[PDB]
Amino acid sequence: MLVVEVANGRSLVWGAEAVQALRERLGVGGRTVGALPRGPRQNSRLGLPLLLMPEEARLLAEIGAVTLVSAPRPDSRHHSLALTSFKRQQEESFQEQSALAAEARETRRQELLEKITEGQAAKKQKLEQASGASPRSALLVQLATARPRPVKARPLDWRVQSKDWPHAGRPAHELRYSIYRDLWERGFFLSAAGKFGGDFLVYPGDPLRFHAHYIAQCWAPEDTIPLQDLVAAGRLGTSVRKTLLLCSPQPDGKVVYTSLQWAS
Amino acid sequence: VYETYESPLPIPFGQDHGPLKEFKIFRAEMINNNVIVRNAEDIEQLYGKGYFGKGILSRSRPSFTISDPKLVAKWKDMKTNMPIITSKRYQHSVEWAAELMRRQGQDESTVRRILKDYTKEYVLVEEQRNRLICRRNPYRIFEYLQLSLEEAFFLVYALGCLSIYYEKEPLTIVKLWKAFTVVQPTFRTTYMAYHYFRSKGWVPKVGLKYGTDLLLYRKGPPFYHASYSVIIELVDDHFEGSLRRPLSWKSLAALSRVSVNVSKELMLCYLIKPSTMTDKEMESPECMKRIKVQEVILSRWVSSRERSDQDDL
Amino acid sequence: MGTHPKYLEMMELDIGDATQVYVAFLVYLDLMESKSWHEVNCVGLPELQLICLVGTEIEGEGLQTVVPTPITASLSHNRIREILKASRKLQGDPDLPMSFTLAIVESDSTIVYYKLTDGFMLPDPQ
Amino acid sequence: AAVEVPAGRVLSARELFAARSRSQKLPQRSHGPKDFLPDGSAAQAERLRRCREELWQLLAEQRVERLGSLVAAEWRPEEGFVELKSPAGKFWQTMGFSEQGRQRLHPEEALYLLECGSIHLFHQDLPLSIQEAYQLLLTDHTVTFLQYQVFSHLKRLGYVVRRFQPSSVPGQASSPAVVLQHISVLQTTHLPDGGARLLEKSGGLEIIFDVYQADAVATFRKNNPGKPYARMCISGFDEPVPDLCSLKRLSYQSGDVPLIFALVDHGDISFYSFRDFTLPQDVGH
Amino acid sequence: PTTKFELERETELRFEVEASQSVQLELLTGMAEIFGTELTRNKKFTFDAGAKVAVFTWHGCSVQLSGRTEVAYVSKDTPMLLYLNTHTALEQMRRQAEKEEERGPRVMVVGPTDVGKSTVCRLLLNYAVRLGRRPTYVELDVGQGSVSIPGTMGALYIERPADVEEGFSIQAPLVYHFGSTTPGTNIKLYNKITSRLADVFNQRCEVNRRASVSGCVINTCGWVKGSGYQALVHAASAFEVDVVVVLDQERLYNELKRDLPHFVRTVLLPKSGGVVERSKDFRRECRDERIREYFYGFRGCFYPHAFNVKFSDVKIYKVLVPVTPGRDMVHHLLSVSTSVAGFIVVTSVDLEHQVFTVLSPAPRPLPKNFLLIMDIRFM
RNA sequence: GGGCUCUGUGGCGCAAUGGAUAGCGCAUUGGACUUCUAUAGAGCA
RNA sequence: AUUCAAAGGUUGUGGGUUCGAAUCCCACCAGAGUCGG
Ligand SMILES: [Mg+2]
Ligand SMILES: [Mg+2]
Ligand SMILES: [Mg+2]
Ligand SMILES: [Mg+2]
Ligand SMILES: [Mg+2]
Ligand SMILES: [Mg+2]
Repeated sequence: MLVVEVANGRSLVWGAEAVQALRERLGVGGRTVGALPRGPRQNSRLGLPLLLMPEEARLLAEIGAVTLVSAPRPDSRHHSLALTSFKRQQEESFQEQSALAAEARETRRQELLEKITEGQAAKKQKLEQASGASPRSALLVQLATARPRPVKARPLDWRVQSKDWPHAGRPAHELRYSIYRDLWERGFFLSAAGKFGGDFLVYPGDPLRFHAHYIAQCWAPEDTIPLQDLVAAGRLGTSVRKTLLLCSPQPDGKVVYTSLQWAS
Repeated sequence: VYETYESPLPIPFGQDHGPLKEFKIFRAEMINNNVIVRNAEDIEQLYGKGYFGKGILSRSRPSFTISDPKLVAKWKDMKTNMPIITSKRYQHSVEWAAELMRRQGQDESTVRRILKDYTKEYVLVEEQRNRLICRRNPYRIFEYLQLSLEEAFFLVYALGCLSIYYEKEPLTIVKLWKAFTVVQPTFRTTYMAYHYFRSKGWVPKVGLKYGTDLLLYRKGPPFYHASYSVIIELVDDHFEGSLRRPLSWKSLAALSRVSVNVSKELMLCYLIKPSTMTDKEMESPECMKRIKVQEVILSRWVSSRERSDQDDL
Repeated sequence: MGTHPKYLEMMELDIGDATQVYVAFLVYLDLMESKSWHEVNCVGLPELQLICLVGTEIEGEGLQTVVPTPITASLSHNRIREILKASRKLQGDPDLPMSFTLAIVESDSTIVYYKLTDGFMLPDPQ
Repeated sequence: AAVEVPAGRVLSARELFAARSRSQKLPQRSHGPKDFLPDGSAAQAERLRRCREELWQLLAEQRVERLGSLVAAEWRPEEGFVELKSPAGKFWQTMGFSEQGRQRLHPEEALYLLECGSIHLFHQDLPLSIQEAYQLLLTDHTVTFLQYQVFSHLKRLGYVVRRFQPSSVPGQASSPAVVLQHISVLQTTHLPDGGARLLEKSGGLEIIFDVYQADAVATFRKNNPGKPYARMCISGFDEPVPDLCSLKRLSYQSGDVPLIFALVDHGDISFYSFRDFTLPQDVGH
Repeated sequence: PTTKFELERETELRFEVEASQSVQLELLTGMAEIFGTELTRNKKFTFDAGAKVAVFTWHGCSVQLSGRTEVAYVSKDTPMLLYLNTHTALEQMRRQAEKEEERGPRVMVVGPTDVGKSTVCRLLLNYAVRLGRRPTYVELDVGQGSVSIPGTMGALYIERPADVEEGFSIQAPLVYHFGSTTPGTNIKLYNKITSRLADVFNQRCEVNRRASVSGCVINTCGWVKGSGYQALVHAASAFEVDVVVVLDQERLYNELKRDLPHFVRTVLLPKSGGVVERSKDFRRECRDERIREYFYGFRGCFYPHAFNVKFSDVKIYKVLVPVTPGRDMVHHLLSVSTSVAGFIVVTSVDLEHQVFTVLSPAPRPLPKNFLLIMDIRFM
């Protein structure tokens, strides 16, 4: 089963199989915020870790797919064996690269040996005609993305406000979690919409291949909506070909929805 | 009602200055919290000059022909004037004319004969062939120019060329201020921004279609298109104060996006009023003379386009 | 024009506003002359104190509902739901999902038309 | 109880060599135009399959560097910085500070250089992965997560990001007499006009970084940098927009350098810029 | 050269002067008329270059001419009696003015260049004062103004008929400022000038019923294209229009009874044969000559003063901004504003002394520091 | 002025290598937008 | 409401090792930091 690391109230995923499981099984996509190991001078594509919203992590803990732990701290009693293990591993992984290095080098030489011999003979025969006319830094090391040692963490309680879960009880979290869970149960894909002036973006499928269909705005069933805001949001939705949704959780448990579109 | 060299008098109707060329005070009536002018001279002067107000039927100007645009090419072969109407629209005007007929007590069998004599200041109905015959006027539909509140106040207060009537008794910019403030509870900030902008030579219009407060045209809708889209706010000179609409970073992102799509600029205006001011000193218009204005322009810094601000051809 | 039959008939409906009645008159004038609708009428909902126009864009199709609102006002999703239920009660047919048209009218008689439905509508596949 | 978190994938020699001979071209995100309606049988399904199998290959990629291209560093948490154990490289022309005879890095510079792969961070004689570094360096004492996000976002485009040390610095009157815009009885203010008495509310938003463009990278003088291109405040997207008093305070603190607001929305960076404006009275026709 | 002309009844003697010449005529036998003024017995009077003399005769006469003449001959092509007809018809108006407590007729001589505006104005004024009347003469043609220097508007109280060569004696002659040769440069000036002098003589005729009864005579511009006709109707409906007479282009008749009130009697006339062509050079030197007959007087009877005027003494407004003193002010004009007291001409400039020397019809001090300078120069 | 360390690759920020094919991003130029707002302009799942 | 393609080179200059140099070595220009005078 999966495990998400909640530090200071933010949820990160550090493995590559947990992201695949999340997206291909539970319909949760997250957001990659790291850097790429092969593209580290660009903002187009990014890599691990994957950042989860608090609502996604709460939903995943509740349906029983992940386990929110608190980020561990080094124990300081497991340090000496750690040191000796690292030293042995470094030494053996260094002195075992030399072997396949030597083999690969002999192979990259015997592949174009004929060219070497031809060039050498040309060199020395033109030298003859002229005569008649006169370790470290090569040892490879890996920079790990996720911690390489098994540790023990203590499970976090998401239904009680704490230090590394400041979310429980806040009203905005309850509202947005109500709407997130309702939309996710209906089979939709979901993302964040800050640049579109809303709360969520709602897709009919994996956002890798589909354009979103809705921009969702979480509202309290008694809060007043300013008209100008409705007009600006409807115009923006018309400009990008997206309906404007209005979601509100009713006291009886069920959420109510309302579409907004420009007419004539 | 003064701030001008011509007639700086609140509500004297006995015009007397002396050395002047020719000023003709305009007229307007306040019907259920809306100022309207019903005279052709008044309409044409207010709209050809500064582009004041909006036509109550058309979109841009009071130019709603009750003729039909599609059938202008129908019989342009003939020599006649503007009125050419299909039959069923005049039939509907006859419906809501028999409305008036029954509402004034005349029974049906005499209504039919009286209007049959009126279907023998007037119109021309049209009708195998389709011909036309002169008819009598079914219902009056004469145009009215509908002026915004800030517009009408800038006209009466800041220029003096307009007089408003509420039950045939003219008003004053003391009780005009009071009435406009009590019907639209946010008249003061909007009129202060309107006064500030139209005093720089710009032309302010309402920005309802975009979600903002105003739009600024360089010299008018027909000459130029709007450049700036303005939102108005009021605060104290220690920056205490409530807000008309609270701005998140989702309202501003949406407003900025929809302004970039329509090639405009998102200006946020602030009106700063002193802390020594009281809610009865700001019950007079002349409080304007001690309030300050501040514009800011909100933009969208794009990270990848501004990493070399020297490259340009 | 204040003597227009529809203005006085709107006065008749015991609603209790000068803003709402004049804005309703303005939207009626915008529909019945500019947009060329047919058979537009005016019904009052005293449950919500709303003067609402019920019309037919072109003769042969179903009825539509238009609630003329000014910009000064503001709504909550609960009142939106109240008006959706009122509209459904009004035009009658429970087949199509509840929906109405909100006509936001400015001070100088500038109108913007939005359409509120109950459920999920797709952006533009019609 | 206590759950035991599994951890890590160790690249073998044969796969370290394979990761050395890596390409440089990124895969295309979507293979052509995205769809609009999910109703389909086998084209959409196979297209999604391929668009996914390419994602699980990118994210399962580890950094592999040589032991000589790597500067060796150490993390001093009590003093609060990173100490290099070797001479720095080309990054030392825009990043770091030399004190007491040794070269040192702030925590966010160290984390960004660990992510790029230019240094090799240690802590208590043991090297740190990127998870452990994220957990150690990104506290509330050193630097927060949003500030590091903005810092790295900018630094991956080419900019010079330094820490902001407060010690851094017509109408119808058809009268042919027009002058008559004397109607102006509404005085215009400015942003720094009265910010030296507003600083008494020294709380709320704060300037965090100075930003120099990428044209300033080849001739940058760390000791005498000059006047920056921008200053940066870093907030969140769910947070209150700054007021007029806070805008005046920040616009007086900054000076005559422009000031930018960076908002992070669940991992997405966006930049806005408030600027005082003076409408041109000129409209003369 | 002595020439004998016999001008029998209903005949026009056409003669005008060669350049730099002298002409001497005297009514030897009988009576004769000069533009409405009956010339006295055997009076030897002189005629200077460029001056036009189309003398029609009522009773015929025997005329002596000693000197050279550009054109000089007898003509039976004469419409001048139609002249009288207009007058004689409007002669009714004359006494009918004081019949029913009404005020007299005022009449326009409207038409383009080369029509005889001032010819009919001549005869109408002279015959007015012949029948005991005392007419108001308003001249507006700033191109060749004779009420003052051209580039101004003027008004004359006709005490007695004009003399043979010089004319009606200027006693309190109304002058007002225009500044330029052509109203095409600024119409607002002509507009408020028309209204100004119209209401001015409104007051004068209501306080001096003399001209109220005796009516008025006007001279307007010869403009027929552009805002000329618009200002023509402006002036007519401002000048209490009674009768308007068109000068031999009936296009004026068509549009003139198309844009006046029905009350206005529009009467057309073909001009006399005595209307001679006068191109640019003519009114050029006749404008400079009107400046000369303002400042130096006919035959040199005006002796003006030539000396300094302080910049600390006078302020000028240029038709609205006062003009900073610059050496562009040489040989322009200056109007002393009270109405207008008089006019003066500039000769030289003093910078560090800050005084410019002027030539003056009256001595120091000038009755006002109110001055308005010219657009045209004369030296 | 002298010593020591580091750096120099496409307009800019940068990869690569026992030492065996000089390519990534931004900017630029072009297309399609099942795009939108209207010859444009704007495009940030 | 996005998505795709093309073009773009004095690898600071010279020399050396090498069959083969952006890559390894030396010298010389240009720049940054530090020690210090
Ligand atoms: Mg290089
Ligand atoms: Mg280069
Ligand atoms: Mg470079
Ligand atoms: Mg190579
Ligand atoms: Mg795009
Ligand atoms: Mg070299």
